Amino acid sequence: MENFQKVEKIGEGTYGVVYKARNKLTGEVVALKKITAIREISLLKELNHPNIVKLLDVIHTENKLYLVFEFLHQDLKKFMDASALTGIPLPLIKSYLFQLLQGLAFCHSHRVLHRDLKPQNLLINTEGAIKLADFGLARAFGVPVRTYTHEVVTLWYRAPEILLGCKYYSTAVDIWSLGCIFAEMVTRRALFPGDSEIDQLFRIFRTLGTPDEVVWPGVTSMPDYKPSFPKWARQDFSKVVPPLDEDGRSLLSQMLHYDPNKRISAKAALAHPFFQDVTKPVPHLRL
Ligand SMILES: Fc1ccccc1-c1cn2ccnc2c(NCc2cccnc2)n1
Repeated sequence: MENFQKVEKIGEGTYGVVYKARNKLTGEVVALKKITAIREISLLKELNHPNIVKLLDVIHTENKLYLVFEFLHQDLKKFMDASALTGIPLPLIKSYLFQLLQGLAFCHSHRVLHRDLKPQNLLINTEGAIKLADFGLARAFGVPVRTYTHEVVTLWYRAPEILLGCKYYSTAVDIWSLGCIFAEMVTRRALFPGDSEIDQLFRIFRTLGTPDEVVWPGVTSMPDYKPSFPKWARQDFSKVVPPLDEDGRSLLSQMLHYDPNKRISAKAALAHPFFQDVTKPVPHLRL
């Protein structure tokens, strides 16, 4: 750590504080996150891709763990809050979604899941790029109910299989989270802002219909499934994400399929017609 000068506190992450810091040597500006785990994290150093925030180094000393990351200037949560009045233009939403799917496709091809995607871990730059932060940390350290600062870990983007107690969820969980984020960028409101596990599940059910054996073979056997769940009818996506076009609604619908085995993969999503006219606009960032 004596190699880094702290510039400012960025925030409190899931596992520890995150600081903007300067390498007293290279003068490089980085993000420093103050946190079997060592081996898992160490593997992440080679999982490099333009849409994945680079893990520069791991420092383990005095039994304390610091992760040194590539620094980006803003996160998607802040960008969305800042774009509230007018919304993020569709072409930028499309570019972001396309880039995030590329990041997922890459990680998923290596059998590495993120597991806790949310706007706070999607970082953006002035060039129009967006990158996934904290990839792989959930498997390395787990996902707590509350952060080290006691802040509640959001449930809003959690896939239904996780909520229903699946022990061995798949890469499909990240596709669900990203679909939730896609909807939120379009409508300027979180899709399923649950404030407890059952509220999160019931919010999903009220919009997508209570899952049954027809749409999700095996659902009724899942550990936390209860036959006493209320049976709500599915809503049309035209009501859920106006004014998204049919291509976007079609893709969203596939990213939010209940059955994880049938939910679209990141690779398949990249080929969806919605991306026919994708471009890479520059966001307006006031740093
Ligand atoms: F530059 C980075 C590299 C790796 C992780 C986060 C950042 C990073 C850099 N940032 C610069 C401005 N805002 C952020 C930001 N916000 C997300 C956030 C909020 C609270 C706690 N943790 C993250 N994260």
